[PDB]
Amino acid sequence: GSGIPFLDYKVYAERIFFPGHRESPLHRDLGVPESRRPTVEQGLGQLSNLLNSKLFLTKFIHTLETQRTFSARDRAYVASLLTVALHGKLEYFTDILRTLLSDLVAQYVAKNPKLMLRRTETVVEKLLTNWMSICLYTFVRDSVGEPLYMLFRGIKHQVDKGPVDSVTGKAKYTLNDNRLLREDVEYRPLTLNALLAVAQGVPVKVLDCDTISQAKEKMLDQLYKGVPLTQRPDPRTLDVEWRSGVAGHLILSDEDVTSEVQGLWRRLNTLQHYKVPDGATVALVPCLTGIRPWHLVKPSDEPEPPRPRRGSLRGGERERAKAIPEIYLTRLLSMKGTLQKFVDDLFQVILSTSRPVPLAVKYFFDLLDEQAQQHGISDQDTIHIWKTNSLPLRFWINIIKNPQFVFDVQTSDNMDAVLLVIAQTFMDACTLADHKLGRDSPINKLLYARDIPRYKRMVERYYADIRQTVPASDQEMNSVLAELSWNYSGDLGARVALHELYKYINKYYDQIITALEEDGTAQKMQLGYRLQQIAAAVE
Amino acid sequence: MQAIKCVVVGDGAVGKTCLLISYTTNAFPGEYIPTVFDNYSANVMVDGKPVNLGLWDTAGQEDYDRLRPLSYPQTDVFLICFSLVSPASFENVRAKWYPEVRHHCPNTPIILVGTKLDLRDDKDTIEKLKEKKLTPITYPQGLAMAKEIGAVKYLECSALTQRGLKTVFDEAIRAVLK
Ligand SMILES: Nc1nc2c(ncn2[C@@H]2O[C@H](COP(=O)(O)OP(=O)(O)NP(=O)(O)O)[C@@H](O)[C@H]2O)c(=O)[nH]1
Ligand SMILES: [Mg+2]
Repeated sequence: GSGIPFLDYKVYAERIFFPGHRESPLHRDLGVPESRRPTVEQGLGQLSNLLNSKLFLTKFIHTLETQRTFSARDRAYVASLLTVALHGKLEYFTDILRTLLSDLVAQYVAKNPKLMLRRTETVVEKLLTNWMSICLYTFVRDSVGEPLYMLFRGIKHQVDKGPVDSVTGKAKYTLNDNRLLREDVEYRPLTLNALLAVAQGVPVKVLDCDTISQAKEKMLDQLYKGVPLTQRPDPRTLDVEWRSGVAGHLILSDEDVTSEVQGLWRRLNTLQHYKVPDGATVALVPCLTGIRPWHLVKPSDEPEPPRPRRGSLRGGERERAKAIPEIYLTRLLSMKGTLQKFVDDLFQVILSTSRPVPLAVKYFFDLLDEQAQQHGISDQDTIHIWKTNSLPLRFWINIIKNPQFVFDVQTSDNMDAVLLVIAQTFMDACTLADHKLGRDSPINKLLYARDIPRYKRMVERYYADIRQTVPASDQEMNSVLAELSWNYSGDLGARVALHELYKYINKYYDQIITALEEDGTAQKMQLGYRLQQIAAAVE
Repeated sequence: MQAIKCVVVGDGAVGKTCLLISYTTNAFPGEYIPTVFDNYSANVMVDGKPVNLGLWDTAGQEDYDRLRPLSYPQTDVFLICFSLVSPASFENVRAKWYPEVRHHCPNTPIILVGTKLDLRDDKDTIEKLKEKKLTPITYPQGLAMAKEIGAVKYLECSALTQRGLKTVFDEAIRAVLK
């Protein structure tokens, strides 16, 4: 098994910095004419130098976060814009993070400190996610990528061993009770002799119940084994060509003249439909150009919602949540057992203490211990949550939920469903809440009931063993941060990031100007006049 | 150059595969293996014009009925084959082959081909049919079927001897031209 499709730092960062964009918003043309091009670029250049002022930047973020119009979406976006702009100055970026974290600790000490860093609704929260991502890229590439890819390929291999409905998405092998194919459909495995006419034959293990598209997907995974998704061609551009005897010439598809149509239903064409036998030569050739569809089980569209009773409380548990029948639970528990080796390996690597712990993890956990100490927080559970809502529930969980942040792969609805159960188990391992179990309890808790206590002990010993080792100084950390800045060549969209940052300055100009004029040190530094010069240069 | 698509349809073991091998390689196969969807190619001159004739062999088995219409799109000429000795294959033209071809291609010409011409006059073949109470298909019997199915031309040929075989594919190209 040679070839792990790791994303290049640029793609890794862009996907993590802008999760709700599909494509980085920083990769576009300014939209400013060539006449205003020298004057605007000079103004943006002066803004980059103004961002290096700690007093300015801190007052800039604080002013924005006090505004009603500046939403959570804005807060996360602005944090990513500052990350790209200050990627070359990671030592300074961390100093800004530290300052903003101290402001956050102070706020939460006077309210409930167990609620700190729970979500991503502030600038400092998103900055921490980006900070962790930057430092941990090598760690993910060097140590966490191997078990994570093993789990991904592991699920893909096991799910492929049984039927999957192309329409509903229901599979024979899954971890979610809602995605389980309750009816056991008639299926037989077939080993196809695959050819790539874009040549030598490659054996591909498929099932007679697979649709032409499902067969094509399984074919491409073997014909492009150690090939990333970007290098792989589009499936719509390729046709499935079945060939027998001396010359075949027959094109198979999901919908054609051969399709089974009875009433308002249309069955999708399978390999069993065309009567394709085991050992049949199937090639991939390029494409040269009402009635409801179904595949294995007909979709059950029920007009289920009735009008509720007056006094009735309904509840999303106890009555609606019927205990999973042993027949279906055994099928889910069998699936859990198959992926156990991969799950255990992944959680062991993430929470490894005998293996070297990244300095970023050590340093930030030492900072959280120091922040709790300065504010008199002795409650260990509060400190546990703080560390949990920095790094496992901020970084790790998202990487498990979505492998597309780290790898260049495609993810099916059932693949996402299985990974979610695994990710929820990882969340329960870091959570301090004790669950008794029973009936309406979540699927992940029922499946990983025998493993969660051991995982909880792994997280407990992870924070403890990190604490016992010599504290990490700023001098020790900013050395790694300096080399992290030098290691990356550039072209992340810093020029466009400065333009997008000015749009927020233009939006809240009068508000920012007051913060820069109310402060005595800011008046002596002339930060207000500096911001005016940039505002005049752009417009 | 003008390429012509040709699809050969008919009942199980009538002689479709044999008819195509005997015309392309000029040799009879002998060994019986039921074909699924074989393809053959031969360049033949008809009326002083070059033609790259594309031959498509189909399965005669009712089990392979599902995959059969995939050969039908963009076809120039059809060849409905029936055994001259087997009267069941002749009856299957009206009941199975003719309505199937017209359902997918209603404007494509059809030529009725009477396979196994050498076995029609053979003494040993008639004795086997006499005991089964069946009579071989004569020329006016087959011609009446070709008129009923709206076929452009009716030809009788034998793959083993090559009699009429060269004319079958020659008249096939002629139907496309007009
Ligand atoms: N004497 C004689 N025998 C023939 C002739 N044509 C076919 N046969 C014999 O009859 C059998 C059928 O041959 P075949 O071409 O495979 O018929 P087919 O219709 O293509 N089979 P399928 O329907 O499964 O595609 C073979 O045993 C063959 O040797 C013929 O013209 N003369
Ligand atoms: Mg045949």
